[PDB]
Amino acid sequence: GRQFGHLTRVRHVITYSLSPFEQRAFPHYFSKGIPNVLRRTRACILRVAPPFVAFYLVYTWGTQEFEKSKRKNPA
Amino acid sequence: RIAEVDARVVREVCSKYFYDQCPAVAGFGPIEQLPDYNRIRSGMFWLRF
Ligand SMILES: CCCCCC(=O)OC[C@H](COP(=O)([O-])OCCN)OC(=O)CCCCC
Repeated sequence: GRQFGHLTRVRHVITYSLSPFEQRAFPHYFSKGIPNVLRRTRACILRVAPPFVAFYLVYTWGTQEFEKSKRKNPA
Repeated sequence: RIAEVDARVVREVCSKYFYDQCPAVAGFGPIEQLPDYNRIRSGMFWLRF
């Protein structure tokens, strides 16, 4: 297990932090959050969606075909 | 003013300015082990008290 003070080397980097009792826990939750969700959805929709759309079409066709095959045809 | 001070005065005066107050922290140098601000802030009270 590693420990702080032995992780890596860093130089010339300043970090400004504010106390949690000094700031909001939900700053602009909807006024800023909803735009960010839409940005992230657009960036990944084309990678995630087409596979499951392909599943949905194969699912419905296979179920429709299985239903029709079980119904008899006139001789 | 100094003679007025006894142990009670120090406990009351210090709690007024230290206990459960938000500190200001300034760090410079090899400060990777400097505790996180939340951990510092949690150091300003005692769960036992
Ligand atoms: C029966 C309860 C025994 C006490 C356990 C407890 O509360 O843990 C301490 C921390 C909060 O104290 P702190 O981290 O501010 O340090 C304060 C030190 N001055 O609480 C947490 O968030 C840890 C999560 C524990 C959940 C099991």
